Amino acid sequence: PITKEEKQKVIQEFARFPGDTGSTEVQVALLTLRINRLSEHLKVHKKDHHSHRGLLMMVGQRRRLLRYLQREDPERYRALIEKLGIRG
Amino acid sequence: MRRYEVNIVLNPNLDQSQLALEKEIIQRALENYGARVEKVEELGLRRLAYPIAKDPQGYFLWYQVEMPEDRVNDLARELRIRDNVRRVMVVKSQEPFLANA
Amino acid sequence: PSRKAKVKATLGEFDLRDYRNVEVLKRFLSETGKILPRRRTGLSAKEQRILAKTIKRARILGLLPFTEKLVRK
Amino acid sequence: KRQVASGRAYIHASYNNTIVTITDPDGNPITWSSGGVIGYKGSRKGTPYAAQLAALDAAKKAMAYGMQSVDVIVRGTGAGREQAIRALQASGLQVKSIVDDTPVPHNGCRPKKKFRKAS
RNA sequence: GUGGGAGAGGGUGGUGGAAUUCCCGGAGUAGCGGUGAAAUGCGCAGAUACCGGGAGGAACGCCGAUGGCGAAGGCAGCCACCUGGUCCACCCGUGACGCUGAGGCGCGAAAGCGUGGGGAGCAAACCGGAUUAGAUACCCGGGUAGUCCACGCCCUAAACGAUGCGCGCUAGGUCUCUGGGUCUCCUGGGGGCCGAAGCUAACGCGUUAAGCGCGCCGCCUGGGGAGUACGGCCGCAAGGC
Ligand SMILES: [K+]
Ligand SMILES: [K+]
Ligand SMILES: [K+]
Ligand SMILES: [K+]
Ligand SMILES: [K+]
Ligand SMILES: [K+]
Ligand SMILES: [K+]
Ligand SMILES: [K+]
Ligand SMILES: [K+]
Ligand SMILES: [K+]
Ligand SMILES: [K+]
Ligand SMILES: [K+]
Ligand SMILES: [Mg+2]
Ligand SMILES: [Mg+2]
Ligand SMILES: [Mg+2]
Ligand SMILES: [Mg+2]
Ligand SMILES: [Mg+2]
Ligand SMILES: [Mg+2]
Ligand SMILES: [Mg+2]
Ligand SMILES: [Mg+2]
Ligand SMILES: [Mg+2]
Ligand SMILES: [Mg+2]
Ligand SMILES: [Mg+2]
Ligand SMILES: [Mg+2]
Ligand SMILES: [Mg+2]
Ligand SMILES: [Mg+2]
Ligand SMILES: [Mg+2]
Ligand SMILES: [Mg+2]
Ligand SMILES: [Mg+2]
Ligand SMILES: [Mg+2]
Ligand SMILES: [Mg+2]
Ligand SMILES: [Mg+2]
Ligand SMILES: [Mg+2]
Ligand SMILES: [Mg+2]
Ligand SMILES: [Mg+2]
Ligand SMILES: [Mg+2]
Ligand SMILES: [Mg+2]
Ligand SMILES: [Mg+2]
Ligand SMILES: [Mg+2]
Ligand SMILES: [Mg+2]
Ligand SMILES: [Mg+2]
Ligand SMILES: [Mg+2]
Ligand SMILES: [Mg+2]
Ligand SMILES: [Mg+2]
Ligand SMILES: [Mg+2]
Ligand SMILES: [Mg+2]
Ligand SMILES: [Mg+2]
Ligand SMILES: [Mg+2]
Repeated sequence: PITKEEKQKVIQEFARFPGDTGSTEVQVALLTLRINRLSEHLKVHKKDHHSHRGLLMMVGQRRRLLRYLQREDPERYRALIEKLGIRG
Repeated sequence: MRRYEVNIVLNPNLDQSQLALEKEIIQRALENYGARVEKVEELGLRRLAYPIAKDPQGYFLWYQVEMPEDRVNDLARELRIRDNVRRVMVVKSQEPFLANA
Repeated sequence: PSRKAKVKATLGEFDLRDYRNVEVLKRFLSETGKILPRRRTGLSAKEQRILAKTIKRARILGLLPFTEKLVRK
Repeated sequence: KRQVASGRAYIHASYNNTIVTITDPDGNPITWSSGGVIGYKGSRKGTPYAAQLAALDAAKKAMAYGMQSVDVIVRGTGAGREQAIRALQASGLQVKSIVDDTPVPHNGCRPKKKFRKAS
């Protein structure tokens, strides 16, 4: 799973400022954590299709946000991608 | 780290000596995996509801240990190796759900 | 009609999650080692559900029965 | 000859025949009977009457070994299942106690097409 | 975000008891089985019925519900691990980041296909017994593929609520699952029943709409010929679109 600390860590590591919990960046980070943790799970259990539905949803939820960010502040965008190491 | 309960039913015909060797191996293993005995309840033997391993009784052991999840299955598999160990029932500890209280 | 006294009423405080109290668990099994209905256990769905779980645990341990022989007749 | 005086009486009822097996306190058979063991050959074996005779027949065959009292075990739900009980009671043999112990699975094998459907 | 919750949601490993079958031992003897009645069949190389031991496969009694979970298919012993969804409370953070969704991609009961394994019980085909005017059937005795596992295909269905998805609006009553609260009851999410307004050809629907509205997709246009022919795409094939 993902413990409070782990969770809390990344949040802080990404909050746009102290107290920032629900910013686009925080979200994308958090999401990336899940997507990755889940992605590894699937490499093992390739048959757990149900969980894979979830994967699909997150990957999408992420696209949505990133797309939003990049349309509002193309900079913070490139920044966030760079940090999170996303895109292609 | 998570809190579990290693239930163990042993051969009801072990002499004070035999009971001890098996009971220590139990202690031995618990360590090799990452357990930490918080408490034990050697309730001893009781009359089984059905014959287990051809005996109408079993010697019961209980522990409220704490260990690393990714090992719980492995440890349990180990305890089972013994022939005097006829039951290994490990359970994630829970908050007592009272009722009619 | 499931009359008589309910198993819950006829009892005090207990931990539905304690799969080792044979004295009390044993009360929720019928003459046969079958798990009694809500009509009889006098429990709430949520409770009844937890019970079944612990009872099944007690059986595997040997503490409780899986089935008993019907007597009389 | 062997003298037992007390043992078990197993009644195996079914919708096609009744069959009584009397054994020692360890389950080893001493004598047995059935619808066919008596005259009956076709469907008259599942008849409660058949049961009665079959049961009575076993009781006598048992008396011979000194048998005096017995524990009954009932398996099956055929007709004349309750008749074999009744019979044994009035058979000189003292019926210490009845007990239904019909096997039932906790769902193992797919039944024959003839025995399929639930709820 | 934080704190709580219920659940047969999924995947992996392990494990428990009941029952069937087979094998070993005991005891025991003449039938058992099966049907409307029978017969085939099995049994003195000793069956059936009974007790003890063992092997193996498949499925999980009671709990169990009118219940729960899932997007659908679908999901039920128990334990651990890995993992998806979801509801509630607090109003804490971002600040319209939303809805729908041609094509695409993925999932997709059963049967079926390939390779390997397994095989208790059941069972297309098939081999027999009966029934019948006949009986390529129903009933009975057998029994192969298959049913089960791994990996890869197939992509269909009365895949059904025969009801696409989201949002707002329009009386209530009653049972129920799950959560919060000052806990008769109030408030939220889900499952049912009856019903205001209204709708409907009618049956019925009726805050879980088939009502009143807006957004987007899919689809229809008399019956037969025909889900056929042709073409294309897909599949090892069967065959699918
Ligand atoms: K014969
Ligand atoms: K249901
Ligand atoms: K969860
Ligand atoms: K084949
Ligand atoms: K399957
Ligand atoms: K497939
Ligand atoms: K409450
Ligand atoms: K009307
Ligand atoms: K109607
Ligand atoms: K074609
Ligand atoms: K082709
Ligand atoms: K096809
Ligand atoms: Mg008969
Ligand atoms: Mg939470
Ligand atoms: Mg589940
Ligand atoms: Mg068995
Ligand atoms: Mg034998
Ligand atoms: Mg012959
Ligand atoms: Mg002979
Ligand atoms: Mg032979
Ligand atoms: Mg047999
Ligand atoms: Mg046996
Ligand atoms: Mg075998
Ligand atoms: Mg639903
Ligand atoms: Mg989770
Ligand atoms: Mg706020
Ligand atoms: Mg602001
Ligand atoms: Mg969409
Ligand atoms: Mg399929
Ligand atoms: Mg299949
Ligand atoms: Mg195959
Ligand atoms: Mg094969
Ligand atoms: Mg068959
Ligand atoms: Mg003919
Ligand atoms: Mg047949
Ligand atoms: Mg339907
Ligand atoms: Mg209502
Ligand atoms: Mg409601
Ligand atoms: Mg409600
Ligand atoms: Mg429902
Ligand atoms: Mg009206
Ligand atoms: Mg209505
Ligand atoms: Mg609406
Ligand atoms: Mg069309
Ligand atoms: Mg036409
Ligand atoms: Mg025309
Ligand atoms: Mg047509
Ligand atoms: Mg077609």
